Amino acid sequence: MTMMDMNFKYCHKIMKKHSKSFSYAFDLLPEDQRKAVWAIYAVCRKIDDSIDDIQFLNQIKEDIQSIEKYPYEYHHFQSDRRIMMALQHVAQHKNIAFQSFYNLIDTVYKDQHFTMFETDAELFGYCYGVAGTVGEVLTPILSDHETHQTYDVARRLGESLQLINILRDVGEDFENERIYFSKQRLKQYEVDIAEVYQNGVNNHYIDLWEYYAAIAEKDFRDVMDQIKVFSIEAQPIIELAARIYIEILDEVRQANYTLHERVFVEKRKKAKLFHEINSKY
Ligand SMILES: CC(C)=CCC/C(C)=C\CNCCN[C@H]1[C@@H]2C[C@H]3C[C@@H](C2)C[C@@H]1C3
Ligand SMILES: [Mg+2]
Repeated sequence: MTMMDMNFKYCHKIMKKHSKSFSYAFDLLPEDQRKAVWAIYAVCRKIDDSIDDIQFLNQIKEDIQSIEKYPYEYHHFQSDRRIMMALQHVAQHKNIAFQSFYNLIDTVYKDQHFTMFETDAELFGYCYGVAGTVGEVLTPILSDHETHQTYDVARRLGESLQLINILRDVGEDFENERIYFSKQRLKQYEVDIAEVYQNGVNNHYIDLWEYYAAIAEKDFRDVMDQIKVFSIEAQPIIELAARIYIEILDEVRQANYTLHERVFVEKRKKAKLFHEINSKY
């Protein structure tokens, strides 16, 4: 094991720790591609966590800026050195959309003084900053020749996964004093998340939840229809990652939309999905 390997293996640990699903899918990529993904994932995970004040965040940001400006110089990274070395090594061979990390970093900064979304258009803006940006950074890894269509599809996939994540985590987020459903849509469907956390699901809530789930499902179908924008090796894997995340919607439904635990797709169910897709390819 060279030193860079240990850097990547650390990246890998972070990704697996955070997301059993994406790990399960993206570890199936060829070596070169999966290691790039681990590294991009780890950076983004670290940015997601950096607050816990903004000092570590500013350090990650400066690290990323050094890499962009001086891809081939040795840096003394201020933040997490194993992660940034791996990102640097990625950027020496692929085209990183640096503005997409900055967009993510700005969104994390802002989430500091979070106030509920007035409308869905703000909510979908947040899904872009926290996740669409991530799909954009991955685009060169996952496709042979990047065009605007490839970015578009990857950005939609990211935003959709983010919205599914929001749908899974309503109760956990409410505990951490966050609600991501828009005020407009909460008022329209007659829902009060505090009330629902207290007394359980009713029909208004289910209707509201299902309004957003149908958006997530439509976007997912639109992505699957355009899956050819990606490299042949990544196609089945992106289809796996998406199907696994999507299934989360059916898990929520089966737990009657509970606000009191995180539902999950069993590892054994992941393997079933892989089989179904492996055999279409
Ligand atoms: C797999 C494609 C195309 C995009 C990624 C999908 C996606 C960013 C999130 C969905 N699951 C929650 C992850 N939210 C993201 C933010 C917080 C963690 C660190 C960064 C920023 C990456 C993700 C985890
Ligand atoms: Mg966040």
